[PDB]
Amino acid sequence: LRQEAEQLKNQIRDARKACADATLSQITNNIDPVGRIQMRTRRTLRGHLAKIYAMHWGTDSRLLVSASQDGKLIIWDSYTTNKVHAIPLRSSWVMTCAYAPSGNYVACGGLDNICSIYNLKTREGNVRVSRELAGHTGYLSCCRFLDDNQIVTSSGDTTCALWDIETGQQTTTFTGHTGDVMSLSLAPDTRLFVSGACDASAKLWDVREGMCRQTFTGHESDINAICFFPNGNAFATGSDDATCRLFDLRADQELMTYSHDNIICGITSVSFSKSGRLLLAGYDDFNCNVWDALKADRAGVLAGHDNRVSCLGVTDDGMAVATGSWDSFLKIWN
Amino acid sequence: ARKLVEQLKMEANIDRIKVSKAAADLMAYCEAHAKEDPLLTPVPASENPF
Amino acid sequence: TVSAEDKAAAERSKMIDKNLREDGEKARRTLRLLLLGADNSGKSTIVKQMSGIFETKFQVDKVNFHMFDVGGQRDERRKWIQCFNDVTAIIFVVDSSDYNRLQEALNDFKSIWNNRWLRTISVILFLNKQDLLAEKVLAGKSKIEDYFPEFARYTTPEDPRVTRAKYFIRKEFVDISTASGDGRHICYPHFTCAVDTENARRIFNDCKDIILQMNLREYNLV
Amino acid sequence: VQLVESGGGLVQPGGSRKLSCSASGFAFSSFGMHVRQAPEKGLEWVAYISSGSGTIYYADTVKGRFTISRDDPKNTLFLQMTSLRSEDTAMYYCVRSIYYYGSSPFDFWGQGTTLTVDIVMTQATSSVPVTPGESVSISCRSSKSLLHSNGNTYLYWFLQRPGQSPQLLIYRMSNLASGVPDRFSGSGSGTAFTLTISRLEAEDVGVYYCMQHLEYPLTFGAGTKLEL
Amino acid sequence: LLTAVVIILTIAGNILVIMAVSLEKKLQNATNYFLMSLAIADMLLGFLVMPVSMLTILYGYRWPLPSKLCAVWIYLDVLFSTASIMHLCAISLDRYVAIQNPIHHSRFNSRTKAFLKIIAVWTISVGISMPIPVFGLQDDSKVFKEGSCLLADDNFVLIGSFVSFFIPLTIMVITYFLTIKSLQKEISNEQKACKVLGIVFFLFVVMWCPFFITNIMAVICNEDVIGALLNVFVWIGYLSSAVNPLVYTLFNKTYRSAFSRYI
Ligand SMILES: COc1cc(CCN)cc(OC)c1OC
Repeated sequence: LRQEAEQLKNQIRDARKACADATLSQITNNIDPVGRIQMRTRRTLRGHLAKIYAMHWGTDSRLLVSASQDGKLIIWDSYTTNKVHAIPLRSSWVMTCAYAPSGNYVACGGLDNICSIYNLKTREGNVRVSRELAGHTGYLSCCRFLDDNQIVTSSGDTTCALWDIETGQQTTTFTGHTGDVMSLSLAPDTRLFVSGACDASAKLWDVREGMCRQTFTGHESDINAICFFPNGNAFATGSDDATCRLFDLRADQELMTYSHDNIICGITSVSFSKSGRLLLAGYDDFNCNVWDALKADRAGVLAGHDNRVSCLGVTDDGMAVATGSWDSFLKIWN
Repeated sequence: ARKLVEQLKMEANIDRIKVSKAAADLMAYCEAHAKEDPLLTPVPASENPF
Repeated sequence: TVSAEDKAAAERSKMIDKNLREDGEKARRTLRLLLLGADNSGKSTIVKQMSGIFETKFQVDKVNFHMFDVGGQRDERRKWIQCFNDVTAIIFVVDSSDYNRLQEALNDFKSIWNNRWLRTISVILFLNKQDLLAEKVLAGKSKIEDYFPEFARYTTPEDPRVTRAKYFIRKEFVDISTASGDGRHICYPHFTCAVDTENARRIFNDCKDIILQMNLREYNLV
Repeated sequence: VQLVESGGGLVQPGGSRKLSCSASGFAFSSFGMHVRQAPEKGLEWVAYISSGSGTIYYADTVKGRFTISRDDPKNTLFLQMTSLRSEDTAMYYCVRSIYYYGSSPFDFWGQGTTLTVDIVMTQATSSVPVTPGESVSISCRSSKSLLHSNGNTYLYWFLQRPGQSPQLLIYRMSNLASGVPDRFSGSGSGTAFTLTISRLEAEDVGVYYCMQHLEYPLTFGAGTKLEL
Repeated sequence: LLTAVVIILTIAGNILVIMAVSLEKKLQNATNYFLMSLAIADMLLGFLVMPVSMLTILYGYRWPLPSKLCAVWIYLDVLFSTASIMHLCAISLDRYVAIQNPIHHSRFNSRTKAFLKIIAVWTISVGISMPIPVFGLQDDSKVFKEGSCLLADDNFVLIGSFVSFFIPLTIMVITYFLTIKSLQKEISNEQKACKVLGIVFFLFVVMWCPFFITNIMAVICNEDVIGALLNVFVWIGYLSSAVNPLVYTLFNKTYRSAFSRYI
């Protein structure tokens, strides 16, 4: 069986090699440069005692949720800086948070291996745990709402699952990874999603079928961060190699790599602008670099954090960028 | 072991498009939605909620 | 230029801030500890006072200690160890009786000690089951020289043979700790029996010294 | 959730009476608490006590006479009333209101207890003839524009059915309060607002009050009565 | 002249300390904020007071400046000198508390404690220096003497030299002895800390002690000799404001690196 695997793997390598007639940079060589981009901190959100691990924007583009080591989940009003809610968490170790597309619910995850869904809008006027989802044998690295009922999670079990929150049991499990799944991103159409793992491979997943469509391998080390291009035909990865790579679903291969000899720190986060021309990456070097997605030329730097940047998010309308960090402050950039 | 072979065969057969065509589609999307993007071209201060 | 509803929202935000500050001030008082031992080390048996993560609380001299034990993960710990870089100290428990496991224990200690995130954190090393170690050394059926040739030619700086063996085993870990030489973090070695009346007291003294060194560095005395 | 008012009955002029509303089933500390209806007049807002009692407001009619206080652990709100006059006779309502981005204040009202002893909001028609199954429209106006710079227009619509407390229908002129059928809609412009009911049915008959929350004191309209 | 060097060194040291605290991300904590406040006091002294004293030296001790301005000058002298002295006393007390029981010191080592300490020392110095403006402006004979301008209030001199340098001296002696007896109970770090503490204490005593003791002997008791001794020792004591910014910082490696970078 192993010998048969090599032939099919060799067939795949020839298939993607044959398609690479032109390079992305060759195609977009005659495109006007975006030039230097400058953004300044419009708002600095204070109130988190300890380091911030994760954040997520609401679809209304004004509210965001953040999770921190101090054991609190806080919903902010970005425009006015006010705190809408502050949720006490049973476990102080929280690796991820999510905000529902409707905004009625938020979710949580961490080393306790349980995903806790919170009901923001309720009679009696307090946030309460609607459901605690159990069934993962490892820490939850990420969680994202498809809708109010359904939520996908990724774990250190090397498995991802689709949960029905009303029933509280998994409806599908995704088992392709050979390492802890660090990140996931949902396609805009929601019919499919990607996952990144310490295996250093990214696999396209079909939510309805429960199978892996494609697998992408270009990273030497773990893939910390994953994001889908706004069109949905491509996605961008972040790893500990201090390089980001753009992959294309249809071509099934790499288009462009965003690497600079100056920087050696790993990429903690990646995000895309609304147009997709800009790729924003968060590093352990206490700063975020803005890349021209087409030309892979650095267009700017966002440096205001005294510690590493845990999370990075771009608003749905694309007006603002929010970056959390281990110094316990979130900054809105514009 | 046997499962790895089965998945690899399924991944092998997939409709693949030219990298040039994929790059052209990506560029086209970026050009089409460049105007809508606020981060690329700085918005007037009146329009900015922040 | 703020509506009444916006003023009420701001007052609610300020009340939330006050409650968060109170909770943080309450949380600061406890000293947080991390317990790491691969297996057969008696890491649960170290402290007599008391699925993803196990938490233990013991109090000594009116000081609250939090000890976390993460046992639901694989042998590799690179990802979840990032969270525990704010801890006061890391408690490493190793069974000195089993000589075959000692090389793996030394490799684990080196990996923890040289981890980038845990560079600031000091370690408290409990060499455990010293009574079983002494019994094996007196019996002599198991030879330390076979596993580590250095013991066959060693001199000390409880029987003398047992003392030499225990000093040798301690010296390996102390040398791995000394190899860094940074001084920001120090390894405090101790020898613990299977049942010991006081280990929270030892942890308390080591945490007192750990905090004292940080105080000296902050006050620019060093 | 429940708010049960206590105290009332005959009081001589110049006497003092304490009215208390006891809260059960909701987090009393988080909510700010507030309203009286005269025997033959629309609603009038008496006093407000914020969460934590940090902020207090009174109507100019009752300022210097009434005092509003909350004892959070027992979940009770008090109104200490002094120098009662003939005008003070009314039915007093205990109302809860929570203020954050997207909250629906004035959502729940108490039953109320009878006692026997500035933006001008105007409703055009005191009574409007209606028929079952026929769409109707209700109009209210503001002396001053209720649209704030931040973009929210602070207009609220309440419904008081016969023998029942007012119920919130629409908050901030467009949002529909939870538990309300979709038929109700709020279309509004600055200084002029309206409520539209489509497929009107029985049990939706009552006085429709328009309120402004732009600034204190809170003013209620006279209200428009619907009868089949 | 030798007095022009001291003003240059004072302002240079306090600029270097201020930029080292403000433009470094790692040094920003409570102790360096208290040290910044001390440097601010020493700068205010070495900017507003010492060049005026140099002009007095050059002018033959007749006062070129307005007479009313001398009373406020003495006010600023006493204000900033007391501020520096109780800043050093509070530094010594904080060092003793942080060294004796380091576990209990970290339980209440926030910035609120440092702000309260800064407020306390400045309020104490203001209250000590309070009567000079009020009584000196009303009567010019209380601050002037035969053209030269000095504190002619004998009882005020005794009280403000006993409450400003004979309470702090015994407090610093007691805390230094107890800190030495605490670190010796236990190691090159502790020996280096002991050497630094001894150097700081003996430098403070050597710099400041002769001025106050000769000031007391001037009033409690040959007038020209005592006047000349006070004249030299009041300039010796001004050199301490150019030494504390250096000694309290240069034992750190980060401060040395910042000072080498900025120069
Ligand atoms: C309060 O201590 C004093 C401090 C100085 C500092 C002089 N550079 C001068 C004084 O007398 C004018 C003092 O009072 C006796």
